[PDB]
Amino acid sequence: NLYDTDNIIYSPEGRLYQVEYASEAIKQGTCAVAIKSKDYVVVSGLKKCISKLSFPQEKIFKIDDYIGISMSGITSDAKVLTKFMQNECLSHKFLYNENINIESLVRSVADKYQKNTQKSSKRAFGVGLMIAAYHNEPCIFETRPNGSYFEYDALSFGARSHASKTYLEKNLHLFEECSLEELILHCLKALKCSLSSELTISNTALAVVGKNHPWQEISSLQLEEYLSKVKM
Amino acid sequence: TLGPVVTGTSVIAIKYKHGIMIAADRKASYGSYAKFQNVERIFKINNKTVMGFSGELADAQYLHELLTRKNINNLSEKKRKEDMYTPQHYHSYVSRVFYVRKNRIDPLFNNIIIAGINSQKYDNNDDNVLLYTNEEYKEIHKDDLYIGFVDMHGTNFCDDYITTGYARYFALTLLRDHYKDNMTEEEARILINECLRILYFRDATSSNFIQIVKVTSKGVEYEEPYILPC
Amino acid sequence: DRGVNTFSPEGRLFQVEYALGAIKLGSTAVGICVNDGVILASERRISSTLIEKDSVEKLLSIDDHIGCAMSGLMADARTLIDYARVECNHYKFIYNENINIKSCVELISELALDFSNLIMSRPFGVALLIGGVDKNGPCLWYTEPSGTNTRFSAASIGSAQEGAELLLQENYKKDMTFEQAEILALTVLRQVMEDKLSTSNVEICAIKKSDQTFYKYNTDDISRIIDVLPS
Amino acid sequence: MYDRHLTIFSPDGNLYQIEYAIKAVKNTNITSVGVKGENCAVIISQKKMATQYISQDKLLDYNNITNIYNITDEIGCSMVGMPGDCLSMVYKARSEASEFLYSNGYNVNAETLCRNICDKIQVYTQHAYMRLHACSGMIIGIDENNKPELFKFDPSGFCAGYRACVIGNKEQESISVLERLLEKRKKETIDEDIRNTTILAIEALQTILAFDLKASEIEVAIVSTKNRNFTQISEKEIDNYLTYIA
Amino acid sequence: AGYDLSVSTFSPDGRLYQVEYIYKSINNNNTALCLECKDGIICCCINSNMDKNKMIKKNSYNRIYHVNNNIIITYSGFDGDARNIIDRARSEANTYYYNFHTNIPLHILVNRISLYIHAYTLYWHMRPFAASIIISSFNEKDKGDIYCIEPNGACYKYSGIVIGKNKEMFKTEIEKKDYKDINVRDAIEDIYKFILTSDDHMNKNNLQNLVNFSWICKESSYEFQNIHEEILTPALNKAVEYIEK
Amino acid sequence: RWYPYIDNGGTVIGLTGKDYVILAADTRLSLSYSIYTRFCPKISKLTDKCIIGSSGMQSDIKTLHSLLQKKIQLFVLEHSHYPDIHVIARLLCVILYSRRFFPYYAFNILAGVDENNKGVLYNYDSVGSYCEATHSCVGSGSQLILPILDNRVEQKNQLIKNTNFNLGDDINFVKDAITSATERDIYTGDKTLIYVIDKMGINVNTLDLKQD
Amino acid sequence: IYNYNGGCVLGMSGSNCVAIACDLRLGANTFTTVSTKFSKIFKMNNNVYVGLSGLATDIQTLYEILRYRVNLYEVRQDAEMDVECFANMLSSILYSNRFSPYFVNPIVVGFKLKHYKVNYEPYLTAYDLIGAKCETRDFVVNGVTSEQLFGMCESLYVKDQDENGLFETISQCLLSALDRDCISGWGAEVLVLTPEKIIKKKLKARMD
Amino acid sequence: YSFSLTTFSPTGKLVQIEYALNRVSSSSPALGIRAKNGVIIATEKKSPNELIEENSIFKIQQISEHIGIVYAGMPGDFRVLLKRARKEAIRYSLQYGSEILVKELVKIIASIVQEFTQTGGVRPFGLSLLICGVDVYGYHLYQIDPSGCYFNWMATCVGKDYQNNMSFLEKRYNKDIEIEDAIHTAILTLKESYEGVLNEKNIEIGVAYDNKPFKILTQNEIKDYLI
Amino acid sequence: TTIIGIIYDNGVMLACDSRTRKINRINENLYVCRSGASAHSQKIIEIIKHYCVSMKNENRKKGRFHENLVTKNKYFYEDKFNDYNPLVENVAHITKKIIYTNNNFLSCALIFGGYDKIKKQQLYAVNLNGSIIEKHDFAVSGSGSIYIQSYLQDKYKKFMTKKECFNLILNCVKYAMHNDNSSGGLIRIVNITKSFVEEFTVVN
Repeated sequence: NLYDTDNIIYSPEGRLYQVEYASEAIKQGTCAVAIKSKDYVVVSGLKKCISKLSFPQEKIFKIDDYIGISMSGITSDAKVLTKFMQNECLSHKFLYNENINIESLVRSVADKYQKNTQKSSKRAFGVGLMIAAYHNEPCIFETRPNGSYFEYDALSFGARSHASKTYLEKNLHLFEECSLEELILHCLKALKCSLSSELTISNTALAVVGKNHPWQEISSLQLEEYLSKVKM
Repeated sequence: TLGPVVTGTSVIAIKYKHGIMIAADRKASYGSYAKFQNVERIFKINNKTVMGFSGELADAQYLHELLTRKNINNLSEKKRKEDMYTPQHYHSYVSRVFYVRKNRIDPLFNNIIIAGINSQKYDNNDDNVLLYTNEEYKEIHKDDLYIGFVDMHGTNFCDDYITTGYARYFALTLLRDHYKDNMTEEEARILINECLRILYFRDATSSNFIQIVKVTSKGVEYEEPYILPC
Repeated sequence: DRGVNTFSPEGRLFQVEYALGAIKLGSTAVGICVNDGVILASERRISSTLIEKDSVEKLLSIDDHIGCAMSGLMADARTLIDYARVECNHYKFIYNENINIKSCVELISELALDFSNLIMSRPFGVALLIGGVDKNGPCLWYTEPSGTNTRFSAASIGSAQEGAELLLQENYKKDMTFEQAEILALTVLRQVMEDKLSTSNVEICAIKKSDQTFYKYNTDDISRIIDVLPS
Repeated sequence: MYDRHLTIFSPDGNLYQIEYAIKAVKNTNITSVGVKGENCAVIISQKKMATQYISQDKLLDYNNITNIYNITDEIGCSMVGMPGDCLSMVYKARSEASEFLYSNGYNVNAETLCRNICDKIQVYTQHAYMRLHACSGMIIGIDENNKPELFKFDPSGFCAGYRACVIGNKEQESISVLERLLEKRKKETIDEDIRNTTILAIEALQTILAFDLKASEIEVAIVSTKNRNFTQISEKEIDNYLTYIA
Repeated sequence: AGYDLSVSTFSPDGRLYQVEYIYKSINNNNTALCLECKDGIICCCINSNMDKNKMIKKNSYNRIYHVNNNIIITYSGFDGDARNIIDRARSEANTYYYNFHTNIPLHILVNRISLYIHAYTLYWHMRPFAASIIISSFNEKDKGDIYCIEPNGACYKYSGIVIGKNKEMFKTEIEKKDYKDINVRDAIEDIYKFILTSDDHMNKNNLQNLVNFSWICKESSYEFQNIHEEILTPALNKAVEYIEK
Repeated sequence: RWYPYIDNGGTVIGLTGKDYVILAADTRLSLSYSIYTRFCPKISKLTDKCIIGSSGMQSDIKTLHSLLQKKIQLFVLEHSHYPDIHVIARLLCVILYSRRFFPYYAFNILAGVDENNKGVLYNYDSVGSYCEATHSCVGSGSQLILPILDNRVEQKNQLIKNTNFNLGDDINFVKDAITSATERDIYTGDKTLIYVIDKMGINVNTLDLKQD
Repeated sequence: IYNYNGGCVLGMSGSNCVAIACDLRLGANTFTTVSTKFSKIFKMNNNVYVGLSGLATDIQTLYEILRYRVNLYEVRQDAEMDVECFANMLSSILYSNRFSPYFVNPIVVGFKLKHYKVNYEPYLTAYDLIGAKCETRDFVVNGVTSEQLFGMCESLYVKDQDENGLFETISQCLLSALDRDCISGWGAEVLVLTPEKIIKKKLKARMD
Repeated sequence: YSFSLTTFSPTGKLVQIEYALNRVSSSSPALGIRAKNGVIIATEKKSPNELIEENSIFKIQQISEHIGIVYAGMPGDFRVLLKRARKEAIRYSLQYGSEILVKELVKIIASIVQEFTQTGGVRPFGLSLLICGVDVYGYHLYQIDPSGCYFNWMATCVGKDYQNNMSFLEKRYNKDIEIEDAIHTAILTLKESYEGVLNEKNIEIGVAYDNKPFKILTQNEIKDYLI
Repeated sequence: TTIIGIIYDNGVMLACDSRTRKINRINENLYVCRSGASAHSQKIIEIIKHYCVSMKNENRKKGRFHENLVTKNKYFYEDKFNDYNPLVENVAHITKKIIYTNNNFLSCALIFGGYDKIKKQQLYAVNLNGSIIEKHDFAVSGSGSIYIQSYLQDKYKKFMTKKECFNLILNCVKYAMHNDNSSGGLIRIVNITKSFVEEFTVVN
């Protein structure tokens, strides 16, 4: 009512309204979905297209070899976070000649979330990141506008995420111990459930990373083949 | 920071089967006085890594606090054994520190060796770590082992045997003559004793009261110091 | 009543949305991108006749190979353009090659959100239609105060931007010739003016694929385009 | 509007934040009495938790609770108020005493330390972004002339000397008690007068509070010329003193 | 009446409402219990609110951290504010060892952490920390030393404490018997039974993928150790078997 | 009173062709009159069609190469295309001149193949000056090999002349040159890595030299 | 460094009469002069005078710094400033650049007022290049030609003296001192302040 | 974040400074008299309970050998002002090697009070200093206010009922008054102002006897004067 | 300057010369003997006494617990059981840090002596630069200690009595005074034990 003027004021219930509004900005963002099996973490997302003359926006981004993210929320904040993570991994590989520990990077970005939530005259980021990597194990992490992070078998962000989450928990048991092709297929079923109005090569993004498989977006021909397999 | 005052002599590090072997004389000379004849010159950062020392003692002590507390920070943000930092990590860290101090012109009058095991598929010591207080040896491939070097100027490399100080002329010659691969513990200790005997007989700053440390599947083993047979 | 960086209950920033309100008024401009190059134009909203009309220019050049078209608060726009050309020449110094247009718009969007501490004091209130040519190919880009930048085959900004987008949607087609693009741009621009189209009443720029160089059309080229313009 | 939210003068010339902090100190309902004689100075306080949402639970080491701290070997203090504010205040006192020893080479006087803490409290009052420290307290010590000294300060920054004083609720009613016992005393060995002062302090706290004062629930400390150091007295010895009073 | 909008403002009754709101937020967050025993201390955290999230891995979310591998530190509240306070505790321990070449005493560490938390409740611009922290250790000579720092900036020593949701019924079960004479290994039965009893959100299946554990006792040579499943699952099965009967 | 500069010593040889570039370097590290190790490659791969070699202080060349690889990887991340060799050359020029007053003890050679399938070769000093060439050498042996490359490639002070050159003859010439340097210079080395770049990627071989 | 722009100053006391004098040379490269008007004496207050000897740029810079401080003091206090206060402030200014100092060896000459009528007490003092004050109560000399002036004054000083005899004494002392220094001379000026008046006179010196 | 809490209202009037004068008017009074051969500062302290000792609290202080001061308002404000005034006198003596003039000290403290009125994130000082001293230019007596403005007096009173005390002191005062008569008028003025009964330890006096150090009278001398 | 420190049974001793009070009392259970430059040593002695008072205040727990001429002084410890007295390892290591960070200027060899509950009698030798070594047998510093290095090595025993260490350290400093030229004056000796410290000087 009057405890949402600033980000430094706890309500009588004891809630930061500004951080909740940043989470609301994440929830109104475009869709995304990630899945992992035993040796592969697949990421996909619906690229926003505001007009037929407009081209699809970039949804999936690459941070480092064997690490990548997906986006849902304010895009400039995602730009800042991407530059920070890219600089952190490249600096680590500079000074130490080894790949960075992924959860240390997740703690670093969560600290950057925290210091902006905490002090006044600054805002929390209106974005959540869907971090996927292979640091000797497939892994899926999450970030929120409050300083916080959790690890998932599968995840979805914004838009009609309820349909995707229902499909994922309906089929979570079969994700482990299946090949990469069926994994990509299941990720496409989850995104098609989020559509509710058709999936095409242009309007969807897809990325794969795993053991002996650096981060590489799927080509147009392979993505068209998988889309035709989903249609059949 | 301005010049050496209290100086250690030299160290030798060699890799063999079941781990690596590093040796050093326990003495720090105040020029031509030999004030201290019982000094711990080989340090430990964690299991599967050690730090050598031949030079000014204050700089080695400062680097010992830095390295061991970097290991403390590693443990404080650890969840699995693979998250433990390798000898390559610490060797690169010391190389960057020496390079930065060179650029600032405030060097460390030391010649460091970092060596250990850069693999975790051989023992389960790091899953539940024991800093304060503390079977059969498992043979270790030489590729999984690592020995490194750091110069005053930050120069660095890796090899199957690394020595510092005056041992870079005597002991390096003996190793290049005689060092084989996958020698047992007895042959390695014989070679180290021969090199240190040659150093004791032709180096004032060295001595016979030797410390010997091993880094194997069981972990870092500070054996009893021994006077050389001569 | 509230600070600059205060979220709304719906998760939108108030200052950003008010800046989106500011770009809704301004001089109309149209952009078209084709295989042979890119085209930009503006309605050239002339003031009273005592103005020279040379100083009042809407189509500036970030670099040799980049154009632009402004909308909204224009002094803020010139500040963004100045920072953009400074950073592009910084790239030209640090790297021999010419800067890609995507990186330029990313830097412009990075400056636009500088008011959020994460120095400036408020959003810039500017929408830009940047266009250029590089090794990847000819393209044009859209910028707005919220920082999101989207890449287009044809677009428009300013006051009559909605009707311009509708006519571009109806008329634009792929695999187009550059002359077809010029006459299309002038037809859309003429339909969305208030005043009759003429030579001084419009300005055009283009960056050819072969030349890879900014080139603002003069009065003769504009009159030549108008004479072959259908009606 | 907003005349009393910050450290600002209200239309009547009353910084209302001062009395709000003072009554916040009173709401902790921990009493602390001090008193001095000749060559001794005794300070007493209760071994309880302050009044707030958390209550004293069974798995709470009651010995660890204490409202008496110390700044230096020769100087002690008893802070009453919010816990964090009292801890910050003793840390600031430790800082001023230790830099006084560094700069001037000799141990600080309790009067000077009281003035310095009063000046920091003035700095908190003068500025708006400084919240007031809701922590009043006593300081005791012995000066270079080998005589005792007792000083008090409030959140107003008003440092003043004393020979008997009380912090907490019923202070105005409690002033009569200290005056009565001091007049009774006015109507001695180096050790006997220590005993007289200690029974006077415990009797004063008994009369002010009006219940038995179990020795586990209180805490007593003293500086004298026999020792000159701030040593807090054990529970059994306090029990012996209480039985003497009974 | 406007006195609860800023932490720097005292109420007319002399009371900071802005810290009370933080206390109410902490009380509604996930609960944590930390008590001592003969062999050592065992300390637990019950992540009841994440029962809805079914896609989280088994026991990945762990709120129990440590400093120097001989001091448990945990919390009940905001994750980020807590983690900032953990990193500050690591920094103070680092400064102490660089200065002195000795591990920091715990009773000093809690004091410094309380001053750090207290230092943010006296500026309008700084947001006070929304996290109640428990620090504890154990050694054979001096026995366990459990403390708890709060948003107010108050540190008190405890022989056992619970904070967060359901804390009144948890303590109502902890004073049911004296745990100073009960061993660390067989207290896991009691804790499992108490979390089943007090909390009205957990069942048999939630018990092995939401709740965390660790101890610092003689069996780990008085150093930190997250508990292995072969010790948890016997006592978990016996506890749910007792509750079913 | 500490001089932060030591010549570890070495040599890097470079030679070009119509659609290829050959770069060769030692694999010895050393001090003034003593050798540390018999295997220390100075060539660092930067891109798919570019490499960099150096000579001088080992730490400086390692830091410079890893820093340049950091800048290249950040460039690919920000701009979504690999940088050309001229771009890398200008970037290395700016990096070197940033430390003008405490310069890197690193004499660099930058080899690769342009987008038009042309083998380029840039040669550097300590401070940052650079110029394209068809042949260059740096390090301790630079004065030895550079006249030989001038005789072979430019082939001035000759009348009959012969420009018919191919990849195998150029490689064999580089092997002859590095062997002559190893005979005629003490810091040169004992094993050398002949990097060869072509339109069809990169290949690397190794050769064994004298151990003295 | 003081050979470059060699100079000398002098000041004596008497019976309700005080004198100050200086040479008018400005040097360059030691052994070639460029001016014969550079007065080292600067009036600063109705009954305070200051004689600055050393490097010319430091002389001028110190004059403007002291004039700033002085005129500030009379404007704020709205009253005439004392000799002792000016001397202490001068010593503080010279000490404030203890490292990298002003290469100038100044003096202070004036009257001390003792109100009750009023009595004018003579006051004289001298300084090093840092502010090593030393009250003297008689003749005060400072500069490269200081030794010659010290030699002259003791032979020629007659304790308290009339202002005419004081002018003869200080003039002969300065002229005999400057004749024996090659890098100091080229005319002179003699200021003889009294409470009633001040007499400023220039001497027919060996200016050549 | 630094902004002026003190600001001009409609018609100005500096409402915070007015509230500071309201604080001064309610605080315990102080006064001072300038005589032919001396100056006095005197003030009554509240009738103390037996636990207070007057040898700890002091409303009369000395800044230098010849300069005294008394206030009426908040004590911590007076403490910090007194300490900084001591620093000002010390730096002036370090520069010019003499005891500080009364006028220069009054100007500097007035400028500091104005700086605290003008500076953001602060409030004015809630007191009114009354500085007295002796120097080369005779005797002086000055009065600082929360506004940061100084007034030169020959006899003045501050605090509760200050208008009536001013009128009474105007009734009984002469320019050529002796120092003892000035002390007697101070005693009678504060006696009329208190509306009660006085004695030693209830009043405090400071005085500068001619060109001599500033002196604070003990309770014995005040008891001698009261008889 | 001669400086000698010897560990004997249930205690520790220190010694110096009086030529230019070299032993300085940081705390009751903690004494330090200074060698090298006077000004450098006195500055770091002021700073280390400041740090000792800081940690001694800081490590205090909350509540109640534990329910020729040989002119000599004795000072019994106020703190029994070493409840809040700082540890000599801590004070020696911060001293090492202070000398190391300012080793470009600071040139002073300090030897520390005190009793701790954790590790009993101890003897730490802070050298030129930031080098610290714990000596279990004996410690030496100063010019005059150079000549008695073999004498101390010969006549030292593992578990010496108070009188044995008294006579040995006294003859040690006397021989150093006799040989070395820049050492003289009355000898000062300090014996630090579990429960007391006694200061006694020798004028011979």
